[PDB]
Amino acid sequence: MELVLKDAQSALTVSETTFGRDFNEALVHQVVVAYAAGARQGTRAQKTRAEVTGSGKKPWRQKGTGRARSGSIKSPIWRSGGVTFAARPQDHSQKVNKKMYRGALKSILSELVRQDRLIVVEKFSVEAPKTKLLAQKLKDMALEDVLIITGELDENLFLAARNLHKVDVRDATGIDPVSLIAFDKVVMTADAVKQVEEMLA
Amino acid sequence: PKIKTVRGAAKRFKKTGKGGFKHKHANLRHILTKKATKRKRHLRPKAMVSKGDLGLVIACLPYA
Amino acid sequence: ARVKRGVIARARHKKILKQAKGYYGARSRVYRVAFQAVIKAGQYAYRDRRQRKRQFRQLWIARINAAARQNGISYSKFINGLKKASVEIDRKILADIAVFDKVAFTALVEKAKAALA
Amino acid sequence: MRLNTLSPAEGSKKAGKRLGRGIGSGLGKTGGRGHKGQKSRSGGGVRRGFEGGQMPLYRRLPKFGFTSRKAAITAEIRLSDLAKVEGGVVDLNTLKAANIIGIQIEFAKVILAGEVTTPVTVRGLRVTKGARAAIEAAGGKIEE
RNA sequence: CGUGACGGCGCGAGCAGGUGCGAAAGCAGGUCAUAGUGAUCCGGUGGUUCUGAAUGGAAGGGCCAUCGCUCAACGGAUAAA
RNA sequence: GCGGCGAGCGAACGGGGAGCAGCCCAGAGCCUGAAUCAGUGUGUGUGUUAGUGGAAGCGUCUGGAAAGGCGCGCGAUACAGGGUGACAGCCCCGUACACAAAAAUGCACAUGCUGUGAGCUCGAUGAGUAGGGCGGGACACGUGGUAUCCUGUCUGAAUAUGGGGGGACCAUCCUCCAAGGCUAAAUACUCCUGACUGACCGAUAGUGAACCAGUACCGUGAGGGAAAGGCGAAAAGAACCCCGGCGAGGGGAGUGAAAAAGAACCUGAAACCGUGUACGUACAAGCAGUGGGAGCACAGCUGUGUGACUGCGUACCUUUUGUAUAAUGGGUCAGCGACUUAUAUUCUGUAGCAAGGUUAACCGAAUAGGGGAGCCGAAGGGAAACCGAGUCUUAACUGG
Ligand SMILES: [K+]
Ligand SMILES: [K+]
Ligand SMILES: [K+]
Ligand SMILES: [K+]
Ligand SMILES: [K+]
Ligand SMILES: [K+]
Ligand SMILES: [K+]
Ligand SMILES: [K+]
Ligand SMILES: [K+]
Ligand SMILES: [K+]
Ligand SMILES: [K+]
Ligand SMILES: [K+]
Ligand SMILES: [K+]
Ligand SMILES: [K+]
Ligand SMILES: [K+]
Ligand SMILES: [K+]
Ligand SMILES: [K+]
Ligand SMILES: [K+]
Ligand SMILES: [K+]
Ligand SMILES: [Mg+2]
Ligand SMILES: [Mg+2]
Ligand SMILES: [Mg+2]
Ligand SMILES: [Mg+2]
Ligand SMILES: [Mg+2]
Ligand SMILES: [Mg+2]
Ligand SMILES: [Mg+2]
Ligand SMILES: [Mg+2]
Ligand SMILES: [Mg+2]
Ligand SMILES: [Mg+2]
Ligand SMILES: [Mg+2]
Ligand SMILES: [Mg+2]
Ligand SMILES: [Mg+2]
Ligand SMILES: [Mg+2]
Ligand SMILES: [Mg+2]
Ligand SMILES: [Mg+2]
Ligand SMILES: [Mg+2]
Ligand SMILES: [Mg+2]
Ligand SMILES: [Mg+2]
Ligand SMILES: [Mg+2]
Ligand SMILES: [Mg+2]
Ligand SMILES: [Mg+2]
Ligand SMILES: [Mg+2]
Ligand SMILES: [Mg+2]
Ligand SMILES: [Mg+2]
Ligand SMILES: [Mg+2]
Ligand SMILES: [Mg+2]
Ligand SMILES: [Mg+2]
Ligand SMILES: [Mg+2]
Ligand SMILES: [Mg+2]
Ligand SMILES: [Mg+2]
Ligand SMILES: [Mg+2]
Ligand SMILES: [Mg+2]
Ligand SMILES: [Mg+2]
Ligand SMILES: [Mg+2]
Ligand SMILES: [Mg+2]
Ligand SMILES: [Mg+2]
Ligand SMILES: [Mg+2]
Ligand SMILES: [Mg+2]
Ligand SMILES: [Mg+2]
Ligand SMILES: [Mg+2]
Ligand SMILES: [Mg+2]
Ligand SMILES: [Mg+2]
Ligand SMILES: [Mg+2]
Ligand SMILES: [Mg+2]
Ligand SMILES: [Mg+2]
Ligand SMILES: [Mg+2]
Ligand SMILES: [Mg+2]
Ligand SMILES: [Mg+2]
Ligand SMILES: [Mg+2]
Ligand SMILES: [Mg+2]
Ligand SMILES: [Mg+2]
Repeated sequence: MELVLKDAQSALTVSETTFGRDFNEALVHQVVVAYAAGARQGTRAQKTRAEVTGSGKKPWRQKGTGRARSGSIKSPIWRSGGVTFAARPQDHSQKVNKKMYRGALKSILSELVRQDRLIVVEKFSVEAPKTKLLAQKLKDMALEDVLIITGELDENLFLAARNLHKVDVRDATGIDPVSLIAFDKVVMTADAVKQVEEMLA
Repeated sequence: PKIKTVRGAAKRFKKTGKGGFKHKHANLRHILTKKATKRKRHLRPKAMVSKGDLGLVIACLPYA
Repeated sequence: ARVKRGVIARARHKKILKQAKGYYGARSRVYRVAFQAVIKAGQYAYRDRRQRKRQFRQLWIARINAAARQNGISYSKFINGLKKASVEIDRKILADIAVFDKVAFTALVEKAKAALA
Repeated sequence: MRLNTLSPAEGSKKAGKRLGRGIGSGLGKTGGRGHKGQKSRSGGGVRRGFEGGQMPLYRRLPKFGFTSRKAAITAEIRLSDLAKVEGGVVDLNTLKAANIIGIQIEFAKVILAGEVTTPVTVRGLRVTKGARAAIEAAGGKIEE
């Protein structure tokens, strides 16, 4: 399989199993959903009837008063009472099998190629850490909302992209499934392509 | 937490190849003189747990 | 994710109370009572779609009887005569003619009498 | 392929039962518990093996047997495991190094299960009659 | 094969070994049949090509035979009301 | 394994990780002040306790007001966040980034001063103790065949040619050296301080307490314990006039985008209570509706309102063999109020891989990658030794 470079006007040979496989939507959906579950903090609580502040005194005697029977001022039936099934902090993360994570990545990258959203370049860099330079470079290549995957994290490039909210810059080892789907285009350097190929076997 | 085995059940049932359970017959501990040899001989080999009882045994033996 | 019930609860109660307009007292004002009244009105309406077909046939038959006896024949003999004459007009139409076209109804009675003779 | 165009496989996400939410749901009021009795109560139900008070099955039957400590340190080896060791000599140590038997196994027996197609030397293990035939027929040998 | 929710209980030709009676064909795995009974646990006694916590033994355990309950509220809550 | 062998209780060996560190007295001689820690001064760094600078926007439309629409520009290592008369990268405060300490103080070095002793040699090697009898307790281990540990009571060794342990006990072998002591790190927690975050709450929720709340109030006392948030962008919080008791309250005027935003103040639901209009209703018997239906009013034959007269018709929930039941529960409205969460296990669906599948802690800056310690599966039979596509039974199976 040949990926056509855009800045050098050549070709690059990649594995068909990484970049030319079918889209497994059911597999990609599970991995994307697990990624968002992994981002949850899960920090909350309410108070059960045991934790509401108050005394254990029976509000009134069992029989004779003509009122419904009461046992605790903290009953969840009562205003100011406990929460019946009060929440505790939770860990929402899911397990993803190693082979399912990698399988989903290969499905996503292959679909990016079919939809013409993967752009391979020989080099992508800026001379100075200036946002204005990267904005001009992206305007020249008709890009606006783009994920940029480099082999080595150029320090000038990373700084130049910080204040551009539609633009992200990563190294090949830091790609994630949600980012590959979320950006309009994905720009990879030839060097990053090899690293991703080797990473996904 | 982990389910706890009913330890008394583990001492009386063993799981067989297709997933049933073998057990030892009752009535062969004592009061043996008045029992016929034929009756005692047929109580010596192990037997399988019947269909109605499998649900009770499986509940007691989650790690069998 | 706490969910407050007010907006949805208000819409449900209002939907029932709107169906209870015209009812007496708490039946048009108070949700607990209006709900029971709306259900009972629905039960009656189901029952009375069936009753309506009975009551109207009963009315048509009574009017055919009166018009037939004005022409000298009972309802039961009139219906038998029409059936022997192969006339398939139904009671809704026979009752309509009995009121609005007494001359045509007389002609039907004569047809029934001839088939019986 | 966007974050708002991905769908799960059909049949993979069945909705959970929600008891006690009205007539139309089919689980309103009693929530599938029936009427009254111990099993309808919060926290209700009898323990495992309870039969109502009749001597239960796991107590009217007798205990039998004993548990052998030697069985816990004995293992069985398949013929298909013989090619998995490193070096063509199969013994207790090389089986442990290849993760075929546990670290505390002291006795192992090779049985006729699967196939061996390469010559191997088995040393210090017991071998069944059928496995010895298959090993030697494949060009190997057994050393006591 | 019968009969039981189950635990169980019952009837059984025939096979191996060894036996009694009969000249022999044969009959005999108690009694004309259907009541005469008590699960499990815990232990006792004898046997045993099983086990034996470094090793050889041993103790203890297993297996086979057998013993101890008007647990009679007789499927037997406790050793003890 | 323990266990009225019931309910239940529940290891270790061994393996993978985090972290890692060893020393002294029971004593003399030599050699000496040598290691090492503690203290106290002094330096150098590095924090903490105030702070400094910090980019870039105008025109026009709607509007009470522009940050919004439309047009054309500009900054960005700064598009974190907050404010400003509606939603602001460029109005304001910040933010990225770059700097700052007279004085006090933390830390890590360095270097003084004080104490401490380092090394070699030769010795020494913790007695009312170990062990035992009796009674208890602790060990996963309930006295059991019960090792081991602690000791209230009564006793009582050997002491290196010696002693402890290896789960009753003995022999053999192996291993260790009690009856003196010190020791960082990996571990536990948060009254308190700073920063940041949330598929956490948003005034009956969230702290009991968003508000002068552990208050008011209750109790002899210990103690118990509330309710109660929102005018507007800005008070511009209504000069003056009128009725009234120099009232309360109101009507004007004025402010304001708005005063049914006027302080009993955003929105302003429902129960409940009124005024006005249309139709019905004083000869008529009951769950009050429903089916039929005249007349009247209204708006454009129809739509809306009303409903004379007439067929049928004993609420709901619960509990029950069965309820109009004179059985239960509800005065009404609004708000809240009940199958959850964690872990283990089995079955179904679905996805991955497949005779294999998958990692845990942990490492890692990493939702990657590493980590296969393990767990499940590909073999069973037998109480077990053991045998193994067979095995058990039995002296042996025609067998089972
Ligand atoms: K409440
Ligand atoms: K960015
Ligand atoms: K059910
Ligand atoms: K041992
Ligand atoms: K009884
Ligand atoms: K702003
Ligand atoms: K003991
Ligand atoms: K309180
Ligand atoms: K409160
Ligand atoms: K207003
Ligand atoms: K009001
Ligand atoms: K009526
Ligand atoms: K009720
Ligand atoms: K009742
Ligand atoms: K009753
Ligand atoms: K009553
Ligand atoms: K499950
Ligand atoms: K599955
Ligand atoms: K067989
Ligand atoms: Mg009390
Ligand atoms: Mg609360
Ligand atoms: Mg991983
Ligand atoms: Mg016995
Ligand atoms: Mg909310
Ligand atoms: Mg409702
Ligand atoms: Mg009302
Ligand atoms: Mg109303
Ligand atoms: Mg149902
Ligand atoms: Mg029931
Ligand atoms: Mg009920
Ligand atoms: Mg019942
Ligand atoms: Mg309860
Ligand atoms: Mg392993
Ligand atoms: Mg006789
Ligand atoms: Mg007899
Ligand atoms: Mg006992
Ligand atoms: Mg024995
Ligand atoms: Mg031994
Ligand atoms: Mg009984
Ligand atoms: Mg500035
Ligand atoms: Mg503008
Ligand atoms: Mg506004
Ligand atoms: Mg010593
Ligand atoms: Mg000792
Ligand atoms: Mg002692
Ligand atoms: Mg002792
Ligand atoms: Mg003692
Ligand atoms: Mg002593
Ligand atoms: Mg010992
Ligand atoms: Mg031993
Ligand atoms: Mg509150
Ligand atoms: Mg509110
Ligand atoms: Mg007081
Ligand atoms: Mg005034
Ligand atoms: Mg407002
Ligand atoms: Mg208001
Ligand atoms: Mg109102
Ligand atoms: Mg009269
Ligand atoms: Mg009248
Ligand atoms: Mg009346
Ligand atoms: Mg009636
Ligand atoms: Mg009754
Ligand atoms: Mg009735
Ligand atoms: Mg009654
Ligand atoms: Mg009544
Ligand atoms: Mg009633
Ligand atoms: Mg009730
Ligand atoms: Mg009652
Ligand atoms: Mg009652
Ligand atoms: Mg009542
Ligand atoms: Mg096996």
